[PDB]
Amino acid sequence: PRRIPGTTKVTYTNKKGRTFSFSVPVSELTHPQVTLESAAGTWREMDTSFCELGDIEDDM
Amino acid sequence: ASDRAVINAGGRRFETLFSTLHRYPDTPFAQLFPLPGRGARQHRGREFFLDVTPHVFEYILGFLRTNQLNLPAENLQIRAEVVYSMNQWGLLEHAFPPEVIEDGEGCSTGGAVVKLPDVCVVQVCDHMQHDQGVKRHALTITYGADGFQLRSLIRRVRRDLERQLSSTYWQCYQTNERAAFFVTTKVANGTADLLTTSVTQQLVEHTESMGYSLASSYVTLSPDVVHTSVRMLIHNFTFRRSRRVEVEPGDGIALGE
Amino acid sequence: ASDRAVINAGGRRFETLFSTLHRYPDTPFAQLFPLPGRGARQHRGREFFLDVTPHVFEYILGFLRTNQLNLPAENLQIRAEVVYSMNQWGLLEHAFPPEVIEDTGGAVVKLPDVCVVQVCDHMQHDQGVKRHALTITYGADGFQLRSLIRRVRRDLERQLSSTYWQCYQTNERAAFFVTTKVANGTADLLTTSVTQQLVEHTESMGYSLASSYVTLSPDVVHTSVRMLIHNFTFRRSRRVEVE
Repeated sequence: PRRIPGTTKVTYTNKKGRTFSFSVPVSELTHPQVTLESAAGTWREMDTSFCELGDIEDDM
Repeated sequence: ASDRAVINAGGRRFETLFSTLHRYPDTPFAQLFPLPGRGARQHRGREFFLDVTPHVFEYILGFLRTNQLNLPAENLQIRAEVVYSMNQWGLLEHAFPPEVIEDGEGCSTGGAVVKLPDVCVVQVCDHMQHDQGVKRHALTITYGADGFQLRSLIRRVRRDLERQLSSTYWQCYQTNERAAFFVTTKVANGTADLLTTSVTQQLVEHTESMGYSLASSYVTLSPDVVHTSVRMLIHNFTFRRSRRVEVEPGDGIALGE
Repeated sequence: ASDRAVINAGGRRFETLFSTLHRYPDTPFAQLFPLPGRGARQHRGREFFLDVTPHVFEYILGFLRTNQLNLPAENLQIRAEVVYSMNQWGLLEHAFPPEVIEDTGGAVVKLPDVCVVQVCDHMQHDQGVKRHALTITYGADGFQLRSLIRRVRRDLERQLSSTYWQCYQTNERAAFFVTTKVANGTADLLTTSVTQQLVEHTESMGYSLASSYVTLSPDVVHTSVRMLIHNFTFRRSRRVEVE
């Protein structure tokens, strides 16, 4: 298990031109966003080619 | 001595050396008043006056002898004053310096990136039915936003309930990014008090470890709308995110334009 | 040497510049401090006496030096003294300016320092299905209900489709959110997310949550309308300007 660092640094430039770091509390996701109806295409599918059914067009 | 300077900010006297304020000489802070030139005119010390609060200058001058800046979390007013004073003086870029490293980025061990909000409402609702006169619990934990680690929260709930829950079978798993679930078969009265306490204990321990603090809570108990005998005990907690020790994007309004 | 002025308020000595108290000349706070007149009589510095609290005067003088304000929420007696002292000295209208809305142009509104939000959820049941009629109602005018529904809808496109819920605006201070044909588990996702979007939208206006207290219909017989009345109390402690 890899622990989330929690804080992240982003670069912000002022009106004069001085750059510094905004520290943002940021956590990562854990569960996939499957509730969307759109399908990305990248998910691990289940193999079902070994199963024997009544398909006479296929082989045993 | 000639190295010491008597600086009076807001009516309070401070004494410090010349190398303390000139630790960053290129900044507009130490450039706009001549520390070494006034030491040749006045033999004892240089007398300068500032228009800042003395409690705010303690954080800025205390930073210059330490190279460490810690913004106040409990006092939101002084936190707004340190950010504005170090922005107009050009001194905040050396306290929190920018640094980006492409070679240390590791996306293979990380999921998608979301931002934690400043407030967090958590709803803990279990539905208590009567299975042959004995209570059964179907418990649901719901968060208000994404990012909160539910998989690590569930195993903390799961480890505590292996010693305290006496039933036939029970599960605990994650159903959504913001939702978790728990079912039990015919729990007793005294074991249900161990169930409601241990789940609400490990939940608020998980949110304090995330960097939040409890603002308010709420408990209610009411029957279901459709079914009469189905009870609904809802523990609703509200968590306020603690202020970070460094600067935040929420302090951007206090930066000054 | 001559530009600094000594302020003694409540047994505590304060020293600050001349132009900071005269940053706003039209305010009555600058009129009661004759800074060029007191510097002419006493050539060293001006000596003024006030009966205000020293902790309260640090917020008022801190606003004149740094153009920011954060009112303390942990102490209501200190915070109510700061707002009252800035009202009798005429400093609140420059700290909390009136807002400008473009609907026709008419821009005059004063946001309340204490506002209440009443969130009433109507749970009904007819022919095996159940529905929710959530009614969000703000206290006074000046708030932006157009942007809250934008935050409510955008946080709900990922969770559910537009068929099972509808959210629109009925009044300038009242918002409506209906919910039909949802499961038991996903109903807690909607009520917690709207409550999540309700608080941080008020935080984007410059307020702070004081307390929350909810009631619910404790009847065991069948009722045609069950009511979940969530009440919020917000206190204005800052100002938020986007860009």
